[PDB]
Parts: sequence; structure tokens; C-alpha cells
Amino acid sequence: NDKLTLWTTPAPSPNCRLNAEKDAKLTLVLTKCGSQILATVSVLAVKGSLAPISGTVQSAHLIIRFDENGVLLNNSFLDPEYWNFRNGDLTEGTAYTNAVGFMPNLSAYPKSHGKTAKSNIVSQVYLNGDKTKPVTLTITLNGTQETGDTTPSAYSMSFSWDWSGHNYINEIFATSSYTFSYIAQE
Amino acid sequence: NDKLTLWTTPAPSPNCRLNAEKDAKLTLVLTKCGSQILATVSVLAVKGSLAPISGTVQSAHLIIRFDENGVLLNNSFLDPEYWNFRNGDLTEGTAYTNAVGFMPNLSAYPKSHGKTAKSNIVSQVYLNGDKTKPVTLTITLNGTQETGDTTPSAYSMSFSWDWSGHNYINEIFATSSYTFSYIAQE
Amino acid sequence: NDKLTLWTTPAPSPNCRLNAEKDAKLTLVLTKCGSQILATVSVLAVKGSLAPISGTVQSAHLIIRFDENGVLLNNSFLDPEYWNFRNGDLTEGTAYTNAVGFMPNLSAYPKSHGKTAKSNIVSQVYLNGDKTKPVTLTITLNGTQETGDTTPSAYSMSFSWDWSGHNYINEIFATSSYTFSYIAQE
Repeated sequence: NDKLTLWTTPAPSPNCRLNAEKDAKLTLVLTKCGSQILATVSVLAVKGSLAPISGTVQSAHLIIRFDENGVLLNNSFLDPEYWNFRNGDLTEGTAYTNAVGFMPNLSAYPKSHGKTAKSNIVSQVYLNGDKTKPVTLTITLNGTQETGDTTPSAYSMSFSWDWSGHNYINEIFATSSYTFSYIAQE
Repeated sequence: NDKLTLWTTPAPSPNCRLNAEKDAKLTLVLTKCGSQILATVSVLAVKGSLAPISGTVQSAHLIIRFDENGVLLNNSFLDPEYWNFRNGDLTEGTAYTNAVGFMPNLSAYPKSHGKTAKSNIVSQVYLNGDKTKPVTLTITLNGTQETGDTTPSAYSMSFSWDWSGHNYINEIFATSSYTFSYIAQE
Repeated sequence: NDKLTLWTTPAPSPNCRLNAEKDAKLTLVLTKCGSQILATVSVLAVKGSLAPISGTVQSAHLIIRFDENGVLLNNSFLDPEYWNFRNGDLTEGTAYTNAVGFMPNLSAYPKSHGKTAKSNIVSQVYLNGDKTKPVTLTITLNGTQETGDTTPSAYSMSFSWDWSGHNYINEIFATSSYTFSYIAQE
């Protein structure tokens, strides 16, 4: 919907940093179905060590941090330009000021409790949609674990892709789409 | 819902062609949750080479094609009789004329881009719901790839089940239920 | 939502019996999206043979039974105290009398047909959210299979976790969160 969908738009421009600024295209759509958020995620590297995959990396990580109002923190690895409520296949003209209804519930997934089993959704996605090339995806809710002397978030969602033990050298890091849901804050 | 649910009904009669006309029962329910469609799919072969599985087949495929209005194309492998909006545990008496809101988004999954990682959802389902008998399911959105000199679709959803490397000879091809979501066209 | 969400609350107290009374915390949220119910489930053992896992058990099972009105049967392995419609991060003050809209559809998943492939959703969850410790989860809808001379249910949902072949002795039985959907009765 419009106010019920917070997304990166369906076909985003490079909008996130896996290793270098805007080195990847993250497609993330959060659809509010009341108490739970229905999400679909996919990622594609466009430059750097993941395009194509080199021998120095066997995982990629992205941490999205939000303030108490569900707004992206200033030093976000996800570019804020096209992260907004939906309007057709694009986004609202003006930046949202509140998206708490899309945030991961703090009672279900307490802050810093990323080690807690429940705060993690773990599954396999596939490189280039190829069934013979599995990649483990671990989604952690409100795990954050602030990077020492930095600015703390109220909420966070982290994506961790791991292909340890596989030789995908020279393949472009691109994953199949994956669906998951989580309990909303309100 | 009624207009928010497009389905095969919950307990369909043979309604699709995996190899021969009406040789399988496809249960597919598309529930519209605004920007995303929540879906559940299951299939069961009722006759032919998949009931029971013989030695000449190690995969099964079904391609559903729709026109610009989200209506099934005339030569559909899915029988149109019970493919309609919901009414209780059955379908509306009259054939729908528009279901674009249930179609896979053309910006997220551009036509012919079935090779694109993002247009694919890949996971494992289980034969007869048995954890020891995995079957890989690859769902491709708007991949279509028109069969040469034929009639082109505006949208498509294809299901590909593969059990290469497994000996399921003499087992009936029937899968466990699987949930997935995708970005809607509107 | 409120009346569209039937849950255990997001951070429940010990509320279910895997082996002994209240030996586990089951977090189960059922969100109604019309024709389908979107669900997220997670479990954590707090005492007994699963906290930590001993050598006499390689699986855990929980069967939730409901009457014709979608109300928990009296001898429920799930404690009824905090199983109700949502109100913030808690539950309605008074016990619900009808939740048929959250029950698994009897046409899609006929009673006693738990052996039927379609009535089963099978996937892998991970112990302590650790990708190296898979646990198979089999969810069976309306399988029930009444325990001989007892009281029969109109609907049921059973969860079966199995780690046969793995040595998780001394690990606490706690799983990552998992999302699934099923066709609602109405």
C-alpha cells in the first residue's frame, strides 16, 4: 500500500554499502499486515570485491539502524534517498518522520539480544537463483551491538550472507528473493 | 478475502497439466496484502508419469501465463474453471476481467529476466511431507521465455520442481505446502 | 492488529508443555490477512530434558487442539492464560469465544489427513540461531490423530522439531524464528 508499505522502491539504483559506498542494490519491501511485517529481500553487488566475488571475502553484511521514530540514522549503510513509503513504483516526495509500526518489536526482540535464538531468522538463499549455489542468510532483529564509541540505535535489522566453504570466486554476488515476517513494535 | 483472494479453491479437482491434461491438482492461493502478494502452493499428481514417479522424469514444471489484465491466456496449463476470486470455499460465479493487483511487478521482475537472481525464489519442499525426501522448488516471476512462435504473455509465474540425484521411483509426486510472497504490479 | 491477531503475546512466560508442565516458552503469532493466516513461531525450553538437551531425546512435539469455535481444548499443552487477541504487547482482558477465522481450513487440510502432503509445512530452523545447527520443523494442520480414548478436536496445529542424527547434547533447545502461512477456515 502507500502508508502500509515502506520500501527501497521495486527496482532501486545502487543504494547500500556492503564494502564500499553504493556498491550494491538492496531491494527490501516491508508491508504492514497489522501485528506482523511481511518482507521480501534481495541483494545484488554492482562493484568491488563482490562483483565479481574475489578470494578475500566469504560473507557480506548490512546493518540498518533506526532511531526511536523508525527513521534511518545519519551514518546509514542504506541510502535514505529512496527509502520511504510507497507511491506507485516510487516513493513519497517527502521524507517520513515516523515508521514505528514497521520496527521490530522490542519485547519480542529486545535490544542487544541478537544472540537470542528468537531474534534470528536463518535460511538459505541461492546465488543467481541457482539451486546448486546456496548462501546462508541470517537476519538479526534489534541485535545492533553498537560499534564502540558511536551513535546508538533504537532499532536495527541486520542481514548477514555467508558462503563459507564454497568457491564462488568470479561469480557476481546476487541472491534469489526471500520472504520473512517479524512482530511489529506497534 | 473475496476480491483480495484469487485462488484455485482450497480443495481443487484435477486442474493443471504437468505432462498430460489435468494430470495434477495444483492448490495455489494468492492473498493481496497491498504491495505484496502472500501465496501458498502445493501440488499432487493424479495420473501419468508422476503418479507414481517413473524413471524417465526427475523434474516437473508448470508455467502460468497471464495477459495485460491478469487474465489466464487461452492455452493455459492451469484450467480456468476454478481459477477466480474467492467466495467461501469456492469461486465467484463469473470469470474475473481484471487481476492486475495480483500480478508480479514488472519493475521488480522485468519480463524475460527470469535469469535475474531477484526474479527467482528457491527453496526445498518435501515429497509427501517427509523430511527425508527433499525436492527443490524454483519459482520464477515474469520469466516466461515465450515458446518460439506462440502467443506472448504480459505476466507469468513458473514453478519448477527438481529432484535430480534422488530415486523417488514409485512414490506419488505430492509436495508439502510452501509460503512465499512477491511484489505486486499495483 | 487487535481482533486480527491471536497470539501468545510477544514475550511470554513459560506457557507450554513439551515434556513437563510449563517447561517451554512458545512464541506464536497468528495474523489474519483474509484468506490466509500469516504466522511466526519460535520456541525455547526452560527446564527438563531439553534445557539442556540430554541423550534421551532427539525431537520435541507440541499439539495445539481447538474446538469447533476455535477455542483451546481444556487439556491443552498450551496454557490458555495468555493465548488471546492482541491488546498492545499483551492480550484482551477477557477470554475469546470465537476464533474460527484463525483456524486451518477443513477443505484444504481435512481432519485426520495429517499424512496428506499438503497438510504439512516442512523446513529447517536453527538451534540458537546458529547456521551450523539445523533442526527440522514439521508443522501439521488438522492432523490431530486423537490419542485413543480422549476428547476429539475440531481443528489442530502440531509442531514437530527433529534433530535426529545430530549431537546437540548440552545445548539449550531454542530455535530461530520461522514464518509460514496457511489457508483459513473462513
